[PDB]
Amino acid sequence: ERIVLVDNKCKCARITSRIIRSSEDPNEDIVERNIRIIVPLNNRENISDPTSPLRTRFVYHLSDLCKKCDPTEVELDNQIVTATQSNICDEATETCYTYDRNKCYTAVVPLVYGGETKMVETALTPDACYPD
Amino acid sequence: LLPPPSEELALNELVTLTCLARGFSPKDVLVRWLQGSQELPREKYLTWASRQEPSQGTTTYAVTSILRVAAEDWKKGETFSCMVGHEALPLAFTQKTIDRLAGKPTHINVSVVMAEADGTCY
Amino acid sequence: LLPPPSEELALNELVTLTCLARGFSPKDVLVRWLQGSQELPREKYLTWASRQEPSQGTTTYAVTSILRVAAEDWKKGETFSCMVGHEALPLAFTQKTIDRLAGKPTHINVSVVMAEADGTCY
Amino acid sequence: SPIFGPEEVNSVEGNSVSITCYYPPTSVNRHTRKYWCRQGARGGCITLISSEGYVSSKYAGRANLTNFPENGTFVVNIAQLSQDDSGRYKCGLGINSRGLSFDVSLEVSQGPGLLNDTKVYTVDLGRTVTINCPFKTENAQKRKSLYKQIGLYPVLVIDSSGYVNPNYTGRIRLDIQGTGQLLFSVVINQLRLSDAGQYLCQAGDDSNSNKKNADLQVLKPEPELVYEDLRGSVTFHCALGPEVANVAKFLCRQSSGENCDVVVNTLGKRAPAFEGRILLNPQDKDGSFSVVITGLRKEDAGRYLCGAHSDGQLQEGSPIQAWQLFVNEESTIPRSPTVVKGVAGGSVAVLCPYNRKESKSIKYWCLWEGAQNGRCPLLVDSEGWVKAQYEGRLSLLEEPGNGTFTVILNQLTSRDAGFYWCLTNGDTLWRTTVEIKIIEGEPNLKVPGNVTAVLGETLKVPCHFPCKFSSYEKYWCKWNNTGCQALPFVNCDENSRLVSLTLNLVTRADEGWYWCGVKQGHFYGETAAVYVAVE
Ligand SMILES: *[C@@H]1O[C@H](CO)[C@@H](O[C@@H]2O[C@H](CO)[C@@H](O[C@@H]3O[C@H](CO)[C@@H](O)[C@H](O)[C@@H]3O)[C@H](O)[C@H]2NC(C)=O)[C@H](O)[C@H]1NC(C)=O
Ligand SMILES: *[C@@H]1O[C@H](CO)[C@@H](O[C@@H]2O[C@H](CO)[C@@H](O)[C@H](O)[C@H]2NC(C)=O)[C@H](O)[C@H]1NC(C)=O
Ligand SMILES: *[C@@H]1O[C@H](CO)[C@@H](O)[C@H](O)[C@H]1NC(C)=O
Repeated sequence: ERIVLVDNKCKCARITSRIIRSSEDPNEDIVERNIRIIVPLNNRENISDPTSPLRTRFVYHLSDLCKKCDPTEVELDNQIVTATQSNICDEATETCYTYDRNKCYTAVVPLVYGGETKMVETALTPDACYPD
Repeated sequence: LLPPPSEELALNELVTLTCLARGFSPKDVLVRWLQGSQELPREKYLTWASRQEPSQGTTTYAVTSILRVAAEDWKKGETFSCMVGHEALPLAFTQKTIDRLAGKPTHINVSVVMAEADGTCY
Repeated sequence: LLPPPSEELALNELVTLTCLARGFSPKDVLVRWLQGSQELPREKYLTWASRQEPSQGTTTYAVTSILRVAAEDWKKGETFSCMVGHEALPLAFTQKTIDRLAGKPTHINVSVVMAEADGTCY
Repeated sequence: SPIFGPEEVNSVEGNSVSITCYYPPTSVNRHTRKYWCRQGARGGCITLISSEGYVSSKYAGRANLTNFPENGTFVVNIAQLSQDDSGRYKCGLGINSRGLSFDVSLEVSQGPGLLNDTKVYTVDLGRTVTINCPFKTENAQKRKSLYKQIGLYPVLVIDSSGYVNPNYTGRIRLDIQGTGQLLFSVVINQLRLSDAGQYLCQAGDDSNSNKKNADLQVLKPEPELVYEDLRGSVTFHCALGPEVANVAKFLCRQSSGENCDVVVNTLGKRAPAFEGRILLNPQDKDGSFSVVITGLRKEDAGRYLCGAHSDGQLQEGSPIQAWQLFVNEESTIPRSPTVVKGVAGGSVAVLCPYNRKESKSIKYWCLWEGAQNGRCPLLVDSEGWVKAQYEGRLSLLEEPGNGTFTVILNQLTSRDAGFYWCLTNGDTLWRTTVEIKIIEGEPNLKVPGNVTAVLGETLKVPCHFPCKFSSYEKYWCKWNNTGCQALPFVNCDENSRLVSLTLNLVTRADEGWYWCGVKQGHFYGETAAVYVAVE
């Protein structure tokens, strides 16, 4: 529990790791890997309202949790080159399991006002859709 | 949005769904219902008025509403949802949704699959 | 003989294996592959040449090769092997073998935390 | 984790208290729910007062909770305390079963009632006190003794004639303004922690075991809370009194194993890890001064102490002041390059981030001297002034704007390495530091030496470029105090070489410094420089 490898929020998973080294018998140590999953028991499959029942199957692949794609800088000889860090994040299309506390989610519903119908917008997480 | 009571489900004529809004400071609200994604007309349900609730600090208000739907459609798997419009909300409306699985299910089934835990995570 | 990368496993296509030999004094070597006990035909796999290393005084050489098999054959439980021939070996051949269950971890802790007991920290 | 406040708070019964908690000012946090809650045993963390209109039953009439959004703080008042109110508590945001909280400990003690046989003297450590005892003239020629009690025994270790205790060494003097009247006193400077308690004091002794009770209380100072974030700056304000206005003054940091560790002195000391990012200002008339520390990292969190003592360290018997610092680390200050490289003859360009809400400010560019204590000589301002010895090789540019300005420094030499500061004029001040290193190599753009001029005909000056700059724009300019502005008689002849410029007349009106540049529209790049004469 010391160094954070990933803290992902679309799937809400967190993975840390730590080397704890014995001094006697220097040929064998132990390397620890901790995983924490939080399962939402009341979310839908797609995130809109009328979609489908409760999501009842939750699938986590380690190679898609730890995936890192925002570019980086490498200095080769005397040059700064921009490199990518992953093979697989072609643009979204990822299915998220939870909401994210700093992004806000809306829906569109038709209602009537005597004559014709409008295109009323509706907040789904009200703490984060405040316009300011 | 509260699910139907367990006793109404056995009789198999109609069920009822309760929508409660609570703790808002001006006393003007709006309640509308949807089935699927289509708005029901006003004469299908019944809405009471806004009244002042007992004090725990600041003075706030409340409201209720009920809708009666056919007990076959509750087991086919349709969804119904309630909408509330008020001055203090961010985009002036919000909604909650319920169907047969979410809300008194008598069944919690969950499958968690963690694929390659020893898997050179980078 | 190296195991496949975990990125290729979670895609259900062909997976890849790698053989590697290093440290031998003349630059002549043979590399063959096996599946169980059957020698594969030598147009299924790619083998590079034999080149020399950066070193400290004594000169040595190295060579690699790869073989791509289907993920259903890996996940069945079929084994694969890399054979290497050289003249400084006393019996002229060595083998290595790989499958799943080779680099498996030896300790696993699974704790399921129920409802009414959430204690998540930030 | 990003939430912070006072760890310990104390009061006595019947009084008020006023607690303050801190959160990052993002829009989700200003609009979410705030709570104050009592962490009891058996699991739960029951709420007492909340931001959404909820007041409990036990807190009825005594409390409220106001939220200040532009501060990023929210304050909680509790009137009329008790001894059922002792326990651990929590600030927070959102849902209690998550962890967006911070623990607070509240301790409250009993006051004195129907026991008014006391005489108190309030003091903070490092100042003067009096302990007055009744001088009776019916013991005219009798010793004015004052014991100390360990347990129940008044121990004979202080006389009032020139005998003092072997632990109270060198600092007991007393004054004579009675001598016929009831008036003497004992004045102590530099109060310790071990100089506390009641003492068996009297003046003259009839032998029948007579007593007197009079105490002192000396108090340790309470730290002002400072809330900072990653890659920002802090300022302390040491404001001790004029009693120690000419002592050496210091500033350290309390650590784990009872070891204050020096950060600065006024006798010229510095940590190794604070080179290039610290200042210490010369004091005013009354003895207060400023300390700036910029580029704050994760491990700067902890209690800090400023004081005054004759050798420049923390020793007992010296007046102190306190602060407690928190580094947020969920910051919105943008990342920047910490080191930028160049070669001898080349240029550099720096990105300098400020706040968008302070865009009508005035911008400055320092150079950290590090000689005396720390000092910024200003090099260039946003209003049109530059230093003398940096003429022809420095300018400040407002592009790209909207979060960031840039500064160009060319004609480098190997002594131009150092640490450099940038600072705005607004209310919130991030101070950002970048290190210029010098490594060896060759300049990309290529210009001749120092170009003369003929009297009565034209000049022309070339300027190459390599082939990675083939997609970047090219320009020339003439440098003055406000910056340098592009010229329209350039041609950019070749597809991958030879940007040039001519001057139609040799008179003295533009006998200045010129540059040759590269830019991707907004963001700027490398340049070189030559000076023109007229013979
Ligand atoms: C999950 O549910 C949401 C909500 O229905 C899906 O998003 C929306 O899906 C609709 C259905 O095709 C798209 O409709 C389009 O709407 C525009 C108006 O904005 C209209 O002019 C078009 O003619 C078309 O009907 C819409 O693009 C889409 N996205 C929005 C509203 O942002 C979503 O696709 C669902 N995801 C999955 C994987 O099923
Ligand atoms: C930021 O917090 C400070 C906390 O001290 C507020 O300062 C005082 O707030 C009270 C209102 O509760 C005023 O009566 C005082 O005049 C304020 N100033 C001082 C020096 O005590 C401050 O009001 C908060 N910021 C804003 C913009 O309100
Ligand atoms: C209520 O809040 C005000 C500020 O809004 C504060 O001055 C006052 O002391 C509070 N009342 C109490 C604690 O009874």
